[PDB]
Amino acid sequence: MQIDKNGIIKSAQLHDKDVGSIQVQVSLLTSQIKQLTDHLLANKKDFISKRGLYAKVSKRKRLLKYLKHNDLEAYRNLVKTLNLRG
Amino acid sequence: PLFKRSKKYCRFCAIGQLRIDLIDDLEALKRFLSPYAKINPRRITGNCQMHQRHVAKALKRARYLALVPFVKD
Amino acid sequence: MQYNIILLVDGSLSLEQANQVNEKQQQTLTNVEGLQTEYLGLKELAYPIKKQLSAHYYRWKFSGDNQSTKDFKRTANINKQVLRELIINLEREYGYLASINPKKQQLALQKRAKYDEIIARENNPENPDVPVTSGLASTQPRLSRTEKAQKPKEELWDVVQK
Amino acid sequence: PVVALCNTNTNPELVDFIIPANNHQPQSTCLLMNLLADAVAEAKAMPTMFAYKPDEEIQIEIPQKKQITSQRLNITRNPEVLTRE
Amino acid sequence: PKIEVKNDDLELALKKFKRVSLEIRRLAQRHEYHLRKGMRLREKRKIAQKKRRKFRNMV
Amino acid sequence: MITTTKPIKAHFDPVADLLTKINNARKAKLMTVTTIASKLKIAILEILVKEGYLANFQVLENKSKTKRIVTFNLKYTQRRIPSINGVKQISKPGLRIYRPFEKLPLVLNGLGIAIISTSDGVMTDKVARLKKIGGEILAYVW
RNA sequence: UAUUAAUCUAGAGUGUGGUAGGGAGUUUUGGAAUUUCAUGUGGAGCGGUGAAAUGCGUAGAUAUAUGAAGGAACACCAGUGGCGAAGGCGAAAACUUAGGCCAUUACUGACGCUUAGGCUUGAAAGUGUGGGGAGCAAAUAGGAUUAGAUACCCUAGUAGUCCACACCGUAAACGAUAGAUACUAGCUGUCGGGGCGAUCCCCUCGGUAGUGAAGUUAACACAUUAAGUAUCUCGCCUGG
Ligand SMILES: [Mg+2]
Ligand SMILES: [Mg+2]
Ligand SMILES: [Mg+2]
Ligand SMILES: [Mg+2]
Ligand SMILES: [Mg+2]
Ligand SMILES: [Mg+2]
Ligand SMILES: [Mg+2]
Ligand SMILES: [Mg+2]
Ligand SMILES: [Mg+2]
Ligand SMILES: [Zn+2]
Repeated sequence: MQIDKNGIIKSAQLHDKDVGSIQVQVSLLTSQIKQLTDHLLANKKDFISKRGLYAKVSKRKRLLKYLKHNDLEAYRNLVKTLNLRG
Repeated sequence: PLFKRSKKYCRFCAIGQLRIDLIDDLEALKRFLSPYAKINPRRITGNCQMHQRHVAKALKRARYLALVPFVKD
Repeated sequence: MQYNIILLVDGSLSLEQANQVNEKQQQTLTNVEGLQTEYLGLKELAYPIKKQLSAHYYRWKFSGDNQSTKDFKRTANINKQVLRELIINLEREYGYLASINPKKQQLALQKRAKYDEIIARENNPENPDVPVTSGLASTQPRLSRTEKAQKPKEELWDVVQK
Repeated sequence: PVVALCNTNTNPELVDFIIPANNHQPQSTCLLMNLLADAVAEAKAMPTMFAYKPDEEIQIEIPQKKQITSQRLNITRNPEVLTRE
Repeated sequence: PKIEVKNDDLELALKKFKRVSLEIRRLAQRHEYHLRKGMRLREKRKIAQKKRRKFRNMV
Repeated sequence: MITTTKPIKAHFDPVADLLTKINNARKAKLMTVTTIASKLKIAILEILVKEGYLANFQVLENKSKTKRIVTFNLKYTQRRIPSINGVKQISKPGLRIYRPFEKLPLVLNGLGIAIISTSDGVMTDKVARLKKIGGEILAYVW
């Protein structure tokens, strides 16, 4: 099973050519995590992937904190759709 | 002392092959191989590091497909 | 993806080993494109593996999903008529992006034919000479470099106060 | 005061009157050295040799012992300082 | 390592076999005692460095 | 219209950035240097050229009016020895130095200059004493 | 400076386009070499050492030829080398996967550095359970040497070295040099991306080395990959 970066960007874009915002970045990051949790659960001895997984987890948290500091309302819209809290 | 020419040239770079396949230049790789079914070093083979690694992987792959010998004896 | 198998079968007889290749083709390869095959045929073997030295050599240039490998690989060993099979996935070989790159091919072609004219050289060798053993410096620098030399992108700046 | 004929590889602080010139050519060297000698000779009141002179009298020859040039080579005579253990 | 004697002379044969055997000998002393990876890596780099420096002043 | 060739980047501290640039240029005998332009750096450099340690300082802007970089040169004498002797920064990030007017420092018994930006932009120590008003102390330059 | 209300891209990220890797895990495969066993030939030593002796051998050893089984590690390539944050990574393949370099008329618009506490990884030895065991070898036995030898030598030799799952979290874990940021001569190599178009070589952007001045050091020495000129943050030192 693999993902498609093109589809996630077209779905998560707020407006065209916005291929480098925070919403598109975090949506792509969450999708790779789902795939990466699967891979690590299967293997359980690959630690470089674990390091990458931890680093990626931390980046979303910092990114979500920033988007909370500025324009908190858009944070609510993105969080209810993506369902990342829990 | 001794004297000779520093001609030491990477063949594939001039011919720009850019790609090595074991069933496209098989007779070429046998030249790089020493008579003792042994991959010759830099001093003898003359290729650059990149093409030497490429020829080395190809030579070992041919030696797995059982196309070339592995040592005399 | 696009894979490349190099199959090995015993040296029994040509048509039946060709026939042997066809079952191995139609059974496995769950999802596949066109399977063009060539016939390197009964070439000598470097060692008596599987108590065999005369083998027919086949190469398959199919393309498909990653699932096309598992069933064929697990059935090859069981089949007593096949000595070896290698699915060399060319997307991981030492150099795959350059062969698809168009301008790279051109410059590669470019490089080979001139070096070859050098090889042809009116009464060239003067002795065995090896492929080269006789290569002069690239004369004066490749002037094309000096002319088509790329100027980087910096910036023009305008004075405001003094 | 010290004057010298620097050849691109000299520290300018040590010299006082630098005179950009060659130093490996047996022709450039001779021409410049006589010119300084010529100043001294004019000051001492004896006739000059090369300074304040026309074309016909300055021509000089190139000494014998490929071709007179000025390339610095012989780099193979500089290996790593003997080491290892 | 088969090399034919050619039956024309003998000396020439021992002149080449001496070379082949010395390179053969080299690996024979290498494979008698097991050394750790750090010590083993050190002797490889040392042999290469010895050969290198020699080739530097011989070229 | 002045052209360049290298990309211009700078360190974050604008007083010591200039100080590092000036000190390194002095030690390396360099003449032309470039850095990003800020109004604080422009103003402190303006009083610097008025107090006489550097010769010229020209700030330029992009064709889009989004970036500005100030490129200054030093005043070397004929024998090629500079006029600046030493620079040292006091109010580094983290520890900000605040001294009242009565405790305004005197640099090298008045030979050097102390740079103080009290309330009307940056201002030299001597004129600050004249106005009997003190404040932020950036760096010592002598 | 701090707070708030906003704008911009140069910091840092994202995408497209080039692109180099022994980066990692899982599953399969292969050849040399050793050991054991099977079958021949053969006929008195082999083995070991400073010299020997335990030891093996007419029950036919060593050797030679073929075959079978099994375990461990992957000559050459292999480097005045590559990758990873470190430990580390070198027979082959498949699947999954991490990061990085170069150019960006694209995008978000300070989203950045450090990090107490916390989490993850972390050589080898060691532990618990179950397999595996060819070779090697702590502990142990014997033969030597020795004034003595519980050691250096030799012959045997268990745990262990291997695999799966659980722990242990220490090393001269070293570049004896925390990370980030800005500036400061040069030369000689080598590697990667890019530009030209014979290689070779030239230029640009990076990685890895050598030499080398100002500068620094108590000296040795460092020296654009700093131990130089400076800033931020963390950890640590205060005689034996
Ligand atoms: Mg045998
Ligand atoms: Mg262990
Ligand atoms: Mg005892
Ligand atoms: Mg023993
Ligand atoms: Mg035990
Ligand atoms: Mg410790
Ligand atoms: Mg280490
Ligand atoms: Mg040094
Ligand atoms: Mg005490
Ligand atoms: Zn090459």
